[PDB]
Amino acid sequence: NLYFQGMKKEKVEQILAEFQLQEEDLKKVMRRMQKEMDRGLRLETHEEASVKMLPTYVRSTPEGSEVGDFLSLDLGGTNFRVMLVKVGEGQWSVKTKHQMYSIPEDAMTGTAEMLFDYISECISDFLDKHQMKHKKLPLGFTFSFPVRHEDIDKGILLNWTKGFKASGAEGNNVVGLLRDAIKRRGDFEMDVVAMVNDTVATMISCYYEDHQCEVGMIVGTGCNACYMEEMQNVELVEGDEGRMCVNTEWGAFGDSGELDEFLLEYDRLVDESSANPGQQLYEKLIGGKYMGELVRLVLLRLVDENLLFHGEASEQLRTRGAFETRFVSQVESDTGDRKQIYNILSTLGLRPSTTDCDIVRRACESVSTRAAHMCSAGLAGVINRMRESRSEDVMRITVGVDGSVYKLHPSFKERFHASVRRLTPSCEITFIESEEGSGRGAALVSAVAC
Ligand SMILES: Nc1ncnc2c1ncn2[C@@H]1O[C@H](COP(=O)(O)OP(=O)(O)NP(=O)(O)O)[C@@H](O)[C@H]1O
Ligand SMILES: Cn1ccnc1Sc1cc(C(=O)Nc2nccs2)c(N)cc1F
Ligand SMILES: OC[C@H]1O[C@H](O)[C@H](O)[C@@H](O)[C@@H]1O
Ligand SMILES: [K+]
Ligand SMILES: [Mg+2]
Repeated sequence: NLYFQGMKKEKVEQILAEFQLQEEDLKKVMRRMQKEMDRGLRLETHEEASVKMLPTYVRSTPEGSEVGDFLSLDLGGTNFRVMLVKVGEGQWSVKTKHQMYSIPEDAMTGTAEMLFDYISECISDFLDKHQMKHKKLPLGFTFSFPVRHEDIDKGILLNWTKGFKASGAEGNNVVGLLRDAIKRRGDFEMDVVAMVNDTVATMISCYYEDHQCEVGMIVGTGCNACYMEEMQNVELVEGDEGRMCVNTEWGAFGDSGELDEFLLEYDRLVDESSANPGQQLYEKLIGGKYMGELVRLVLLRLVDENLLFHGEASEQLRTRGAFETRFVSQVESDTGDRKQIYNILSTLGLRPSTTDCDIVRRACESVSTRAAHMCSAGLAGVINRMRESRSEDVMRITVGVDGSVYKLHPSFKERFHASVRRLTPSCEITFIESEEGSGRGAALVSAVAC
């Protein structure tokens, strides 16, 4: 009964229809986000604002930078990265040496001491591999978490995000935590000259092939953005001349109820089983840490309604984090014959039919399209805000982008761009993907700082 396959697919659609957002739902999200951005920039409203709009102390144009050898660090994912970059006049910057280290779970959710102990050890090993523990290299730290800066080289951790939990770190100076751990070893000795967010590093690295780049966006494990604000609008910092980079931390949009009309059963479940429940709600709609898991929960509801896999879920389907976000990419990469969907599901202990496979594709499409559209309301907000703070009628702007979801998902990018463009009339937006953008961005900022 091919009649009874399509009826299963008609009911799957009534459920999937819940992930739709109309163009006016997006304009509403966009307005409300723009409203939170305003509140985050104001001294009077900053403390209660869910979008924090944090000053980064990376000021518009700089004066002259030093040249030579820098060491970049990158902490934010489930891996920590070290790299040596050569900066030179032309401004230009090149990746010379690189090395990535997997983070022991016990350093993610143990103590700050443990975490930065592990970080320092990696730095010690790296410098050995390349006999470098003697030149006192200037160190740039890309640290992908909300920080309140007093300066380029001094700022405190506001709260962890993305499942990080190391105790004894929130409220403390992050650069100090790094410096202490280095000194605990006898390493040693780096001049830590700059700490930046990954959005910031990505914008800075894209700037040199395109001077129009004044926005940085990350859509990886988490989702965030930064942009060049007018110093007159940054009430938290002294001075009204020139421009400064602002770290939106827009992931926390919705933490005071701003997205409530849009949250689904699946989002509440994802929020409630997370390391930070009630927090980073906008990010949990978009980021790759949460995307596959959201798809998993849709498949469980489809299984419970007798619409999928004969109404039975494998032990693998019922385990946390088992539908990887990469599987969302790989399912939507399928070229029509269902073989990629088949092997993913088969490896998950399921016995899928042709129509099971197609339904799983529809679930992935529903979840990632929503992410793409929710994300576009954020960027459009930022860019509409920037058009309105400036004098020209048409704003010509470049956006620097990194993150595995934007980069590796076969169609996120195209859905995302088209939606941004419907929401940003009178803007001409160029999107560029960064090349080793964190490390190169950190060293470039460091060269000006020292
Ligand atoms: N092929 C893929 N397509 C989409 N997502 C993926 C893919 N591979 C891995 N991911 C997910 O993307 C996340 C890693 O993204 P990536 O951007 O490489 O790291 P990141 O930039 O450190 N993340 P963030 O903390 O947001 O900056 C993981 O949570 C994965 O589940
Ligand atoms: C993005 N954009 C657009 C024109 N101005 C900027 S910001 C920008 C800032 C810095 C920079 O390092 N600024 C610093 N301010 C204080 C210490 S370092 C840079 N090294 C390169 C840049 F492009
Ligand atoms: O890694 C991307 C983003 O992840 C989380 O949202 C962090 O809070 C933010 O600082 C970072 O930029
Ligand atoms: K100011
Ligand atoms: Mg990152």
